[PDB]
Amino acid sequence: AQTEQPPNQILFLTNLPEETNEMMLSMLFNQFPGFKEVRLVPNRHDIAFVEFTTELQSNAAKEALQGFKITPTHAMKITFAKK
Repeated sequence: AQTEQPPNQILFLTNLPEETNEMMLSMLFNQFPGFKEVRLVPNRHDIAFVEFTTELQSNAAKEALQGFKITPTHAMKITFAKK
């Protein structure tokens, strides 16, 4: 199961579209000035990871995009990943 934590510069994401692509999440999260990268799971697509310069900026992106419909039936869940 996914878990929340104190802020971290890496996020773990769930309930994504069955057709999610790295470029979609990059375009969504690159709106924030601390985004760096994404890592999809190309055998499921419904989960992914995202990476940032600092924990406060991934936190800002998390609060900004938790619940965001990537498509009408796929509200993005977001959690902090762990290192």
